Amino acid sequence: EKAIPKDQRATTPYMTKYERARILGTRALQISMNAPVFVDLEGETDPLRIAMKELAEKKIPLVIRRYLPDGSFEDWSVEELIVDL
Amino acid sequence: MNAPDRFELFLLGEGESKLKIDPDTKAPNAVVITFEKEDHTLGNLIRAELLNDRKVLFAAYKVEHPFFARFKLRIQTTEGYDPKDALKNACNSIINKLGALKTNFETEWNLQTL
Amino acid sequence: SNTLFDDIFQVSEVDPGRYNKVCRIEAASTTQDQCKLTLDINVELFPVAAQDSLTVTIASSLTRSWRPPQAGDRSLADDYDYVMYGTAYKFEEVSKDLIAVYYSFGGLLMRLEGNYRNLNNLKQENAYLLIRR
Amino acid sequence: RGNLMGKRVDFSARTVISGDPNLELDQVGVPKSIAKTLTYPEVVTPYNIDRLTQLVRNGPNEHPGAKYVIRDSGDRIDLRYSKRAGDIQLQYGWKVERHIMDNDPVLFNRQPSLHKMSMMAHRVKVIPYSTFRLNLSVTSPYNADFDGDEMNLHVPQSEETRAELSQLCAVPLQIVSPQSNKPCMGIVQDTLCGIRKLTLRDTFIELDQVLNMLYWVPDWDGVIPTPAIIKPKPLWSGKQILSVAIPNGIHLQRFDEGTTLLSPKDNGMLIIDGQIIFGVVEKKTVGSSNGGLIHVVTREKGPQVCAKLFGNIQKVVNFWLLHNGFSTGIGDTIADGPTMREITETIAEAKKKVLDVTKEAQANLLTAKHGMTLRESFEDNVVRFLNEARDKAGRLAEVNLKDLNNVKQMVMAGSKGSFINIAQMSACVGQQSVEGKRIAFGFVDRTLPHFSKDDYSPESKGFVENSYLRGLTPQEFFFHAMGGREGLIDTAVKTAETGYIQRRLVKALEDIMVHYDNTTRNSLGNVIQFIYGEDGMDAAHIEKQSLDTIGGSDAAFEK
Amino acid sequence: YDRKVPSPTGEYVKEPEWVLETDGVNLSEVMTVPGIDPTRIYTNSFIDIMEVLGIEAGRAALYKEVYNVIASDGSYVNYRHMALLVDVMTTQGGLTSVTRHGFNRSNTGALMRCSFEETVEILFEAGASAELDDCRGVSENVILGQMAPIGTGAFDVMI
Amino acid sequence: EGLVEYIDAEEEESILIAMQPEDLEPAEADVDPAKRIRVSHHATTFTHCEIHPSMILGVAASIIPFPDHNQSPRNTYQSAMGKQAMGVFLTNYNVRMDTMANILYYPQKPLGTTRAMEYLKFRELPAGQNAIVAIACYSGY
Amino acid sequence: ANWPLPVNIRRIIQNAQQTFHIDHTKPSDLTIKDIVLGVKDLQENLLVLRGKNEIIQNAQRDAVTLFCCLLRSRLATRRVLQEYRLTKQAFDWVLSNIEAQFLRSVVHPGEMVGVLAAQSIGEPATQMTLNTFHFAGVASKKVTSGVPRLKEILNVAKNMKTPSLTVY
Amino acid sequence: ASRHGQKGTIGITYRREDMPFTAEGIVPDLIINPHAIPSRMTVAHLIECLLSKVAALSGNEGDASPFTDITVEGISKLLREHGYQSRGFEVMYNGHTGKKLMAQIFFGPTYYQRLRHMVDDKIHARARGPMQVLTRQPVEGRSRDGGLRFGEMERDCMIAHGAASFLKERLMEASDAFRVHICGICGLMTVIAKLN
Amino acid sequence: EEGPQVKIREASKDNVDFILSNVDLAMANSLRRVMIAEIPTLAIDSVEVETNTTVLADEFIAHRLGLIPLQSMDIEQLEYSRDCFCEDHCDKCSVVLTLQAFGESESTTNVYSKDLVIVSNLMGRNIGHPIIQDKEGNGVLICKLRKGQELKLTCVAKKGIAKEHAKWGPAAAIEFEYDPWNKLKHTDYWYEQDSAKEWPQSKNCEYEDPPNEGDPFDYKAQADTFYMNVESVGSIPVDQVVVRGIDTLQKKVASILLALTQM
Amino acid sequence: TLSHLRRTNTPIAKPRQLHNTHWGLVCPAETPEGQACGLVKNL
Amino acid sequence: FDMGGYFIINGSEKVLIAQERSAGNIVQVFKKAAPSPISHVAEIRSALE
Amino acid sequence: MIVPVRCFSCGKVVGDKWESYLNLLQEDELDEGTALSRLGLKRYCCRRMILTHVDLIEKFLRYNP
DNA sequence: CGATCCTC
RNA sequence: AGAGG
Ligand SMILES: Nc1nc2c(ncn2[C@@H]2O[C@H](COP(=O)(O)OP(=O)(O)OP(=O)(O)O)[C@@H](O)[C@H]2O)c(=O)[nH]1
Ligand SMILES: [Mg+2]
Ligand SMILES: [Zn+2]
Ligand SMILES: [Zn+2]
Ligand SMILES: [Zn+2]
Repeated sequence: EKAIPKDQRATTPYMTKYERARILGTRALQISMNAPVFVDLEGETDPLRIAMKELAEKKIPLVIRRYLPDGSFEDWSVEELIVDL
Repeated sequence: MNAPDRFELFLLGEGESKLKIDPDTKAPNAVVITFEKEDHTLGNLIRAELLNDRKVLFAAYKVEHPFFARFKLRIQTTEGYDPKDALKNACNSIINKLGALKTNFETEWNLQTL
Repeated sequence: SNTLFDDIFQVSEVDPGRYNKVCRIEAASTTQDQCKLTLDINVELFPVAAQDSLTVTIASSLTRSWRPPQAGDRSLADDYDYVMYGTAYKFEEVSKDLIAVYYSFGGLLMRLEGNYRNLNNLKQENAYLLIRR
Repeated sequence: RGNLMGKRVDFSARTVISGDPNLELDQVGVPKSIAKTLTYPEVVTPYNIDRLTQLVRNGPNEHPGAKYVIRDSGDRIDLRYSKRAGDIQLQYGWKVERHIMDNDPVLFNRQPSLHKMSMMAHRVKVIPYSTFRLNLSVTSPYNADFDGDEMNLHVPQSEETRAELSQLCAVPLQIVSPQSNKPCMGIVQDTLCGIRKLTLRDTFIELDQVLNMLYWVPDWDGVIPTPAIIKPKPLWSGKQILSVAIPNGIHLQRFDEGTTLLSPKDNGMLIIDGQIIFGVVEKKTVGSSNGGLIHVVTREKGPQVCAKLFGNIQKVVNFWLLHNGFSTGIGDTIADGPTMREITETIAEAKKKVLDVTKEAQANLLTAKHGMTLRESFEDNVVRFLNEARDKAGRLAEVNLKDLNNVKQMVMAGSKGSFINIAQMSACVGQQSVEGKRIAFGFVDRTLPHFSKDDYSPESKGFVENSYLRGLTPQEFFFHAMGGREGLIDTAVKTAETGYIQRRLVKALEDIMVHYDNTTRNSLGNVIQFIYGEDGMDAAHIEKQSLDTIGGSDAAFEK
Repeated sequence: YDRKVPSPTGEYVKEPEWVLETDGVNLSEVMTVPGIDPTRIYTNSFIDIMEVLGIEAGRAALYKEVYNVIASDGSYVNYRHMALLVDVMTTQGGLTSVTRHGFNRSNTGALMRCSFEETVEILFEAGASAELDDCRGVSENVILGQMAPIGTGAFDVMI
Repeated sequence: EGLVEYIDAEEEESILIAMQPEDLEPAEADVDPAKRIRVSHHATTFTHCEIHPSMILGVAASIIPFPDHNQSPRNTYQSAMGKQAMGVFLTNYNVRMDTMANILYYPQKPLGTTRAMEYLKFRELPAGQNAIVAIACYSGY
Repeated sequence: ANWPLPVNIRRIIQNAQQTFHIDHTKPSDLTIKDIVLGVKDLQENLLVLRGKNEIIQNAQRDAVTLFCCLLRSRLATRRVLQEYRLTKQAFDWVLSNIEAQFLRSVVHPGEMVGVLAAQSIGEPATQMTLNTFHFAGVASKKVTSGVPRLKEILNVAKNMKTPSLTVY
Repeated sequence: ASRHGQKGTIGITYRREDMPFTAEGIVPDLIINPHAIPSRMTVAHLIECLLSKVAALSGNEGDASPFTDITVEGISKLLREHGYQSRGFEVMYNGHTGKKLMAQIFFGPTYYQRLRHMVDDKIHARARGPMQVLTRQPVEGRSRDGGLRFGEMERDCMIAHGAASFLKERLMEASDAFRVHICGICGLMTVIAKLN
Repeated sequence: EEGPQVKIREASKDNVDFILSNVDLAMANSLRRVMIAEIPTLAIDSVEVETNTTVLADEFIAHRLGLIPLQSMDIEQLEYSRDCFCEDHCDKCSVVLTLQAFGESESTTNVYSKDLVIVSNLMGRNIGHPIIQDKEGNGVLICKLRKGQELKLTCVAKKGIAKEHAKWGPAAAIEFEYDPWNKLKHTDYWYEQDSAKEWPQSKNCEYEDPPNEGDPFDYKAQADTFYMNVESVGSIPVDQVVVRGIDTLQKKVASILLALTQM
Repeated sequence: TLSHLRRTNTPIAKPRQLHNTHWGLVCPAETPEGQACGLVKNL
Repeated sequence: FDMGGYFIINGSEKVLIAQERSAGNIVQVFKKAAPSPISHVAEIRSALE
Repeated sequence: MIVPVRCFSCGKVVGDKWESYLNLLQEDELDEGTALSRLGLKRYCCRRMILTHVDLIEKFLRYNP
């Protein structure tokens, strides 16, 4: 409880701009604080640019707890969420 | 208060070199020379002359921002013609034209009375 | 490629519609009883008066970066006096057998009417206009 | 109100703003001194360490430098005084408060902050001189001019805070307004005026300039286009080199009034594969229009691509115009000898029309229709006849203006001014009003002591026959001043009033947000809308498009 | 008045019509008058509409009016914005004001209401009525100095 | 000598004023088209005349060239503005010890003056300079 | 006719024409089946809401009622063929482009519409000039406008200034 | 500012060479834009210029007095007597390129005023700094190195953008912030925390 | 002789009116620019104020002194103090002028450029002597003193170009016109009725043949023949303004030729 | 200065408005913007 | 060029700003609005100069 | 304050010209227009420089200190 | 009982 | 309270 199951989840399969921006921020923070990089940083040194690469490569190990107005939620991994924008 | 020194218009700084010759990214046999501590006096003069050269495919200058006294010159030449050469040729032509002018004006001046 | 059209036209009207270097020309074929022509001409470069006989040719040769003429031995497909370069943009069929072509020579427009604009005038960035005498 | 909702903040700056045709849309020119004050806490990583030691070396007075080194515990080493300021042996995990450098995200704002667009993330570009420099095409969302306006600048202190700006508040993102589902930034002033001037059929340019214009575009392919004219002199049209600034795959169609497809008046618009085929480029195309080039370039290519577009358009048009030149003088308000005689004639017949209606009114003849006073009707008539006069006189002037007339030129481009300005400046100023009615009898039965009692004539009750060129008479002058005053008075009212309306509206809706079920709900979780805007669509992603099944005849539908 | 009404051919036509304009409102009584279109009848007094035809018509009229001001100026604001405002006043059963009387009297958290007007007294009745603030509102977080449940923090991030 | 009289707004109510000594009252029976239109002095029962219609203005407006050729509010703005301008405020400026004193290095008398400026001592103590100005689209700066 | 909707279809068509270098003097490769069933299928894919249930399914159906009218009015057989002169390759991409753009056009949970709406009405409010009467020419149509009316509206002013019945 | 409600700041300085020039070699001191003319509707500005040009040339003061019979025609007439084009226009040359300009510039003398509130008296920037005694918030005014107000109106813009963490940092990290001890029972700041 | 051709119409100590035929726009223009800026001259660059009891401010006076024109004849024989090996200034790189004035007379005492006095060793160079063209032989009126009023100052005059400060300008105004008939159609005359009637005919029109009504537009034509008038302040003589103008341009082009060689 | 010594202040049925009666008495142009617009007069 | 007309108080130059008021002993009549039971009202703000 | 050395717009030394100008009017009974021309002040930028100049220094020297 | 932003 | 948008 409360947790909605993985099957039967009506929220967008797509990641919101707000999700993306927060994910990019949280990751850029970790990168900038000497935490490990999960992708080949070929030529890059910018913590945001690195988080962006990590996102594009879907090697970002973070999950979004989507709250609904009743209090229930839906957990979606950065790996699963479609990144159109 | 935030205004830079007027000598910065004509005086080269530390690390600063006059010409910075870079190979053009897109076009073949084209080059891009950044002229430091120079303006329209030199830009428009070299550019106009480079055009008189039949083996010059393209020649155009620009001063990206007024605050800074520097200009960019892009030159393209025919196969086997190095632009650095088309530049030195253009430069030498200017010198010669100027020589004659100096001489001719000087001659004329010596003929006048007042 | 080679020519795609050639005909001698007769100037109906010449209009400087609030323009002082450009003029819209109204022309008709000396041979064809239906073949029309409406064209914008730089009347400062090629002054055109009334009922002047004009050879109008549409070609596709003499993408690649422009090199200045600056070669005497360079010979272009003209002994002509006025040459333009444009793009095809519309092909309105003016009912039954009559077809019109739309060319824009850098915003100087052209409209040529007829029948035989067939396997010659296609939707092409290729378009050379050539005027004679 | 002022200590919790709002508060005075650290890492902020302010100064006079100035225009910059050489800065990118999304940039902001920051004075070296200001850059030298505001810092960002950067953590030492091996990725940065070399830049960071050199920055600590430059110290607090040479620009790309720093002000403080923070380490273990959290102690601040002050680089401006510390004896080891030139010693400093950096360690990872340590922080270096570095000078705000080029390309950092910053929040740039103009007060009052009535829009989400009054607040925008900008790319820093450190510059000499004391003003905040900005791209002219960002003027409008800010409602800025350079007459002395000052702007505020805030610096993010966190890696996650910089992302919020660069990923949500960024200027290119802001291009298409959700407010009016259309873009909120376009080609304004010189560039707008010049783009029209450059795009005419008559406007032809040559090799020397063409080559410079081409090199001026940064995204330039490096391929000289074939001149529209190959004959005596290779000559490029204005339309041509400007299509170099327009990216490929850009298709735009308009059809103004006369517009055929053979566009006789050079009106309307046709751009195919990002090459202008016909039609003069002005406000309708290049402004902040709904079906404009900007809305298209943003939607098609992207915000960052469109933001770059403003730059290229400006660079070309500006350079072209800088060399072409454009002015405006007293001669531009002067209209024909015969035109003047005809404007005078127009006012004279209105003068008669009014006098006849007056003579009629005084004979107890005119019968006012149901609902209004015999006198109420009289004034509608007079005031109508008198507006007709001004408007007709003005249209007479506008018509007499040449295509070389610098005022007509600006109006045509849509860069500055309207008809009314031509009308008031050259033909006739017009009837002045206070509280809806024409100038009232402040003096007993007269408007001024220079008149007789009970005088209802155009002149007596504030009708300005003269244009600003002609000059106003003292009566006209004073009457105009009375009308003028009303403007200034309500301007004061309206701006004070609307500001309160805004705070109320904001406070009343603040907490309404779209939830993860598309439901528009408040803080209490109450439903306001079941789908946002009845469709669950974002306002920026919406445009006017014709529903082809609704109109026309049944026969026309059938066909 | 001019009207766009479809012709027998199908195409819409400018068929002009006679319309009466009044000074003063008695909607209740004028719609029961013969020779009129009770379907079409209108008043700028959206509050009368509210009372005579119900809250939904009230909303419709309230929008029709708000829109009218925006378009009067010559400007345009996307439907949804005005639709949102109009709906806010509406969803309540009656018309809630955009002043300290209307929305500032509502069931909302004590700290977001003291942010607007009547600051001190809103907090005084909060202590008297023994109010409990949820702290999910914008203003509450703004006062508390915490990450508000706004866009960026409207969801939680986990590993 | 009773050739002039002092009139208040109350007495103003009972009188008839001509705007010009000339143009408002000589005789009646070609024209200059460039000149402004002036309504025919149909009322001829004058008790007074205006010393000069320009006298309707006060200090700040009296500094403006051709206010009669300007849109009503631009005249209001310039009035407030000229009070934010620099120059010789007094001759003894460097004998006084006042907070904030801004004096123009080389102030010059405007090439275009009003007749009212004679009394306002403007040419004696000026606020600007006669700049050579061009109305032009140049660098777009 | 013209109403603000997401997905500028006109452009997609124009784009497909240029991308696939559309030959207006050639017979296409589609079937009545391809077009008719294609649009019918595209309709099902235009998602706003995602609930498996009937309440949310109707909510979805309602939300796209208008957009589908456009979609169908624009992409009907006759038009797709004689007007657009599209090909199966070109047409399929149009269907993917519409779906994509539509999905992008959707609102993001977190979008603070409260502030947005308020500011979106509030900023244009400040831009209002000489507001007494501008909706008048005679004297009969002289009703309170601009900021004073907007104030009456927002205050839900019991005592109006220009109460008016318009009787049809 | 000119004597016509035409205030504006310097945008840039150009030295004599870079300026456009008359064939006499006259050059501007100032370059005002044609766009700030049609809307503002300040015709006297244009008349002033014409009047002043005739005044400088003839060496006679310009009568700019209001209710006069001085006509633009009369002035225009005199300027031509001085061999310049009647309406104040002048053929001008680009200082960079040397080429003529397709436009003839309306150029002559105009009385311009220097106004107080110059850039450097306004330029202000603040990193960390002095905090108020009661509020514990950054001080006011540049004189004491004060913090610029990030008001509620600005707060609203940030809410609109949905930048929750920025808005949090702007009201905490930057400006205010404080650590208080509270009771898990009464919830009031009673806790007499004897740290260390 | 070969390329560019000069024809002096008029010449005096202060002005040179000449035609410059067989030249391109860029050269004519680049020469006008180099005359304005780039030619070095000598001007007051540092003022030590020992005494000032005048109504004028120290820096207001210091400013004017900078603007006084000084003999810049032998200016290439003087070093830029930045290239000089001294500590600050010397005689190889600077000229020291002195000014001492006291209102001895009851009548207002005038302080002229004539009143400046060299204290530097000029080592026989025509340098630093204030340029005096005033018939009364006073030169510039620097200052006015009453009775008690004293002014005691020392100024170091240094080498420089106008491109740094407009005081180092040897020229002032260069008249410049090409094609007085607009045959080139390089401009577009604004008009009410007739361009020819409304625009005054140029003084150089008699130096060129009119376009001949019914003649086609010469598209191929390029501008070559520039009617110029170089004026001088007097620091350097007119002949030098143009000669040194040419020379400086040569020098700066020659440095580019040379910069390609170090590369 | 002269302007400041000729200022009028009006404290508190349309005082802001330029009344007919002001002719020749108070300056029609001179008045501050917003705040005391039409309340602060000049003779 | 000084015009006087100001005061010098503790070295500071003070201007007494002319203050606008309605003249007393003046008989003005006012039509009173729709809710009041009095149609019109005749006032005199009497004083002793 | 006192006759500017050199014209702002053009640079032509106007410094030496003032005493000469006043004298030209006072003694030679000339008018400003001829007086400016007689001193070689041809361009209007040079003309405004002397014509428009107000010499405040004369009033300033009148103060004893 | 509230009445736009900024500083001094 | 003085002024700046
Ligand atoms: N949108 C728009 N506004 C214009 C245009 N022309 C003038 N304005 C506005 O007209 C008004 C007058 O110009 P300003 O005198 O500079 O107004 P201001 O800078 O706010 O100074 P104040 O008069 O004290 O309010 C301002 O609101 C300008 O933005 C135009 O073409 N478009
Ligand atoms: Mg402003
Ligand atoms: Zn407790
Ligand atoms: Zn030395
Ligand atoms: Zn000069």
